[PDB]
Amino acid sequence: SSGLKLQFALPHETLYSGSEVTQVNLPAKSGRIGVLANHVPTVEQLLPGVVEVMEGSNSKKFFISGGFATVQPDSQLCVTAIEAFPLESFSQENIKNLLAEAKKNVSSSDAREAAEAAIQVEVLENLQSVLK
Amino acid sequence: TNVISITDGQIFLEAELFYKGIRPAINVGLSVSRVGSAAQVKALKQVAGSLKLFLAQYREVAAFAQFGSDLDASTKQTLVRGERLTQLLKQNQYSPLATEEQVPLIYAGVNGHLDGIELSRIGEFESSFLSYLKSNHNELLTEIREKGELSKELLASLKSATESFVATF
Amino acid sequence: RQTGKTAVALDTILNQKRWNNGSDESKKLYCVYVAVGQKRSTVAQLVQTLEQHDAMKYSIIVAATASEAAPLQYLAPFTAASIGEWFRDNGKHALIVYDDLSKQAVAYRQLSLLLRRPPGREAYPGDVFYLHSRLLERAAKLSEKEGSGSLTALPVIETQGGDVSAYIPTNVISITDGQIFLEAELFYKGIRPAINVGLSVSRVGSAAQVKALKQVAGSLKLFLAQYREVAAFAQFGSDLDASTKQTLVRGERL
Amino acid sequence: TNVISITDGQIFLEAELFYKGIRPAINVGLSVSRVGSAAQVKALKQVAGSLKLFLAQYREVAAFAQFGSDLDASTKQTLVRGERL
Amino acid sequence: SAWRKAGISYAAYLNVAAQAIRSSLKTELQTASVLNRSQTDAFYTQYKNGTAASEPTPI
Amino acid sequence: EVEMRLKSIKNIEKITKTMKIVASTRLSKAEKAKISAKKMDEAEQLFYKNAETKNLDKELIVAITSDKGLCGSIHSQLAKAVRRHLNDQPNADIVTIGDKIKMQLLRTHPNNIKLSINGIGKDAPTFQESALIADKLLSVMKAGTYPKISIFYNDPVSSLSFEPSEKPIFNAKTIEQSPSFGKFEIDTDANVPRDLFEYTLANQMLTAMAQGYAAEISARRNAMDNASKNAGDMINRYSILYNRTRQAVITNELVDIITGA
Amino acid sequence: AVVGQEHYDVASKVQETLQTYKSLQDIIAILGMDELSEQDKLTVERARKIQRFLSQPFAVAEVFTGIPGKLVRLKDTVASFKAVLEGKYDNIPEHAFYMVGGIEDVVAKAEKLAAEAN
Amino acid sequence: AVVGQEHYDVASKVQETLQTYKSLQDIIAILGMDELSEQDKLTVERARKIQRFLSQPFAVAEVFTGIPGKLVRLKDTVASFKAVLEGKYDNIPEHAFYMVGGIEDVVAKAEKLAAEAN
Amino acid sequence: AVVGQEHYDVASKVQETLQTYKSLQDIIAILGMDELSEQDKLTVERARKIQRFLSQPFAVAEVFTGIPGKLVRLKDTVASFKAVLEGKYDNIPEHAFYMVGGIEDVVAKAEKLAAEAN
Ligand SMILES: Nc1ncnc2c1ncn2[C@@H]1O[C@H](COP(=O)(O)OP(=O)(O)OP(=O)(O)O)[C@@H](O)[C@H]1O
Ligand SMILES: [Mg+2]
Repeated sequence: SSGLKLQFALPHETLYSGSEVTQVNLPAKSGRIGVLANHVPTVEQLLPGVVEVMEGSNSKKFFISGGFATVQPDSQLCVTAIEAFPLESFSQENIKNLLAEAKKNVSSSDAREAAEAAIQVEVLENLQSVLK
Repeated sequence: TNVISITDGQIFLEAELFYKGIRPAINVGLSVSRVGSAAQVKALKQVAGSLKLFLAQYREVAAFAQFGSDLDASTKQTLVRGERLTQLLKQNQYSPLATEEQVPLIYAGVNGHLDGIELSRIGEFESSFLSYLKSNHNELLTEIREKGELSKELLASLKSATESFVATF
Repeated sequence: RQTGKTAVALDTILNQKRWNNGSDESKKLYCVYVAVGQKRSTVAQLVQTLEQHDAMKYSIIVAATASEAAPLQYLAPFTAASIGEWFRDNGKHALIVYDDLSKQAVAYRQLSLLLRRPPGREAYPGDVFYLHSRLLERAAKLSEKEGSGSLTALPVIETQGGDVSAYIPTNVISITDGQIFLEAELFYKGIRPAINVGLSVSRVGSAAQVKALKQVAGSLKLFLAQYREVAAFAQFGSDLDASTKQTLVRGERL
Repeated sequence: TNVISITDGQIFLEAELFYKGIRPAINVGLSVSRVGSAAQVKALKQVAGSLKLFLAQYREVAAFAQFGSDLDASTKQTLVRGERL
Repeated sequence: SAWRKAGISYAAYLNVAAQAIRSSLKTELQTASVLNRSQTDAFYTQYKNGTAASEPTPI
Repeated sequence: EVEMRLKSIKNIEKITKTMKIVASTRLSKAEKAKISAKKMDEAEQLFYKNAETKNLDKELIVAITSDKGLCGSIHSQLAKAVRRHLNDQPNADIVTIGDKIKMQLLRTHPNNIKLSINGIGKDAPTFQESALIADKLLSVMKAGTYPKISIFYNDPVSSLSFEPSEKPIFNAKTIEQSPSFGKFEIDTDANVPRDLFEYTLANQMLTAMAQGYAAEISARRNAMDNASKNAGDMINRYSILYNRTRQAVITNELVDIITGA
Repeated sequence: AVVGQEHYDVASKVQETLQTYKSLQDIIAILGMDELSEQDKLTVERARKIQRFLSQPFAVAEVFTGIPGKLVRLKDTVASFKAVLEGKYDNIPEHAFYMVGGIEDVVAKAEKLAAEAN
Repeated sequence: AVVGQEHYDVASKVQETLQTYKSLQDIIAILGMDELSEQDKLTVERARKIQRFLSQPFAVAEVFTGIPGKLVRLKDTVASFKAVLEGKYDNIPEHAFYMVGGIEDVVAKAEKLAAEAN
Repeated sequence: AVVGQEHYDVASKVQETLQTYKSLQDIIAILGMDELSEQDKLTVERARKIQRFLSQPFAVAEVFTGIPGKLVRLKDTVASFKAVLEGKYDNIPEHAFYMVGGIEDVVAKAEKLAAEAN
């Protein structure tokens, strides 16, 4: 298709529903891949990272909370997301650090809970990287 | 109660019916005649054999239709028939129709010809069909008012007139 | 019954003391209470309370209790009206509390039936509407040429089972210039003055009202009306947008 | 009203319970006797224990039919007991 | 980290990451929607048709 | 004696009007919440059409109903669907959500039922609850080994009509057997099939529960409107009866007192 | 003793089925049948079928019905009512019990209704 | 001015609670008790407990009740009903308030009910 | 037959428009103006204009506020109401019909509103 269309959606409200995009960053389990036109169909897991939506207007960025980056052979990029990082208002250093310090105490509570706590600390550090 | 018990039947006129727009406002379910059935002109007997039944099921089934869904489509057929029948029976004040220009309307309404025509054009259909019949098929109404009933060939002629006008309508 | 009907009148009598102990006669409001068919001990407690608040000096009590003959109970309102008319025609202002008029109508029923007069609706005499009209129309606001006197009448009619459609209630409500509806369920919910504002009305309206009360009362009555309208949305989450909850809060605090 | 005020109790019978299957059709809610323990065989009394207080049991079983909907196992037990009785 | 064996499933890992973003979201972003997302009052009973009734386990 | 019953019918009419108003508000909220969930559904279901799979993949079946069952034929349609699919395959499980379908599922084979969770649909669809439910379906009931994963829920096709509909979930053991699976450059490091299966289960179950919530609220609104008009008719008839009764009784005392003379 | 034990039981059960409908009328009228229990639904639909089946054409009022009058013997009607009470005929539409005689007439009417009407 | 301010307050509060309970009787009965707010419910259970707490044994009612009569003094009643009003005794089931004397008898009845309930 | 065909027509259209507007008032109060279709919005706005235009200054209310009462003839009334009905006066605001008699007065009030606006 002409360029690439992005179906970036969030359960509270969809962000994009096929908007034309000049380039998409997709931080994944392996690594970020730039898809902008045609490309090949792909299925991939979106690791929490900055899914920056580069466009002719501006290269606005979004840190994802997780999702799947999948591609269809008709130049379709279905990116399902949960919580985004609107511009830079999402940035809040103090409460992020407070959660990281207060809950790393329970990072060794109980197998599943401990692992989820460690993962949440890791994604908080990802946000800290996005905090800049 | 006592004046009904002394009479030979009653014709009930309902106020909310009058308010809606049904002008005769006659409650078919309540209104009844005890001995007029034997006296009714046989032509109306033939054409209007099942109008009472039709209005009946249109009554109870409509009382069942409290929602705008698919129902059963046989119930929907009954509603789409009963609406045309009810709108057919309206008249105006000081405009008494005679039997010869009455019977064909009942025949059209009982043969299902009315189903295609929209509700807003039902009275339009009445007037136009009357003009059409008195224009070309004058012999039909002349015979139904002279002889007093409908023969099988007369029924066929009336049917043919109905489909002839319905296609043009 | 047991709604607080006499309490409103008594509070009025006490409130009049602020000016009854002054000097300006145009502000003094003399009070006369009418006891029709009431228990004598009730009258005793009543008068005791009047002296306790030092309202006895400007108050007159005519007492036709249940023990006296029915004709006396029939005449007590008229003699009280004449007593008030004395003040009214002498240029002063007087307040008259007819209290129980249903018992007076019952007494007239007894009189008429015992005199073989033709009965009527629930055996009431004919000229009871005429009777109450004569009694109530005597209260008036005299013009300046006659002395600018005044008589304000506060009849108290008790209704059985809330039936305001009963014959005597229908007669008296037609006579009077506005009504004060008192309900028992309102009394039970905690609203101690049980005046049902949605039903109570005043024909004179705000014309005979303090100007500040006039300024502050239109918003009050509008808010009460809105609160009654939105009262149904209270027994649940009751969000139904900010408007409904704001009206609920305002009306309930009012 | 006069006869209910003149007698030493009453035995209410209504057609609704009669058509419900109850052949005696005794409305135990209203059917009351001004004499209880007195004028009663002792075998149908405190020795049987509950024959002092089935009146309360049949009042409560009617008192939780649908408005007093079954909450826990006690309610289900009382329901079964009452309907069996 | 490890969310399959050490954790429970990808669903739990993703939910914890979403709760991370929501709870660590800035003050002006906090609204009724994020409160509803944080709000959870489910009770897992796991009807004992044969056995193993969870008895309203909290979410 | 008629007056108290007339007052009760007045109160019923007021209750029905208030309930239909709050049902309209809840319908608006549910629709604006469900649009995004429907977007999530389609964005992956139309992609799953590319890799059709649609194969045979003892069975785990989920049912979606609301906790509140005041009205509507929602639970009746869910019950007929579950009974039909249960008699078709008696070995399938009867996993449910909510409570109303649970109480409805006592007199029809109450042993294949495994999971029971209530208190779900009363305020909003939400996402955390769906994620927790999917996670403990995977961890405890090992949903990946069950061939067909059918989810019972009502489609809000119209603003007033609804019917049950089905959305199957391909197992991780068979999403890798898709005929179009080759065109995706998968990596064995990220174990994409099972993660895809779990994410798929979560998304479709969330969308199904949101749609069921919306349909149930719409049906409740319609039922409250119907009860409103029925109460109005009852009010009219009993007002007529009360007026006749009061006139008749007052005639009675007047004629009695006339005969007294 | 007089009419027979079977007839007494049949009449009693018919009375119960019809009286449950009247008892639940108030709930049905305002809320609807969907707010009832499964047993209540079964009883109310059986009651509707019964009370529609009590109707019978008359040989005098055929002009007001259009159906020739019919007569049913006691042994036939008690058996038909007991058969309906047992639940042998619950898939039959309720309309099939209107202006009929024995249960065989109900079966025939249901056959016609499913044939051309539906 | 006679019974004391506290007694008047307790009486007014219990009366308004019974008022609120009987005002909601329609909602509870025909619609259902599950569609109420938390405060509405809590008031409902409190008022039910109070109304069955108003029942007292009568010395001349042994022929009917079979329970020995109880005479509860004024301040005892006032304190017990104040405690019930505040909410100190909300955990006790309603049946322990039925046919009893003071709140001490209510506590004894609740404990004994737990006893034979095992 | 009495008031004339045109008078009956305009009166019937006015009353049915008011009835439809009243029926839509509920959902207007709930959401507002968006939920209505283009013809629904047109009918609602036209009926609001008609409701405002029903008002007429009173010659006995001259001393009351300020407004010159007008003896609007019935022919002028029917002409004005049918002119508003036809739908050529939608751009005139609703308040230009309030406290206004003949339709030329509506036009004049709209002109003075425009003059005091810009
Ligand atoms: N403002 C008030 N504050 C407190 N109690 C009040 C108030 N008004 C009325 N009551 C009480 O309400 C009850 C009935 O009121 P009250 O006897 O004063 O008037 P009433 O309705 O005219 O009486 P009745 O019908 O018995 O003649 C009494 O117990 C009284 O104490
Ligand atoms: Mg008093």
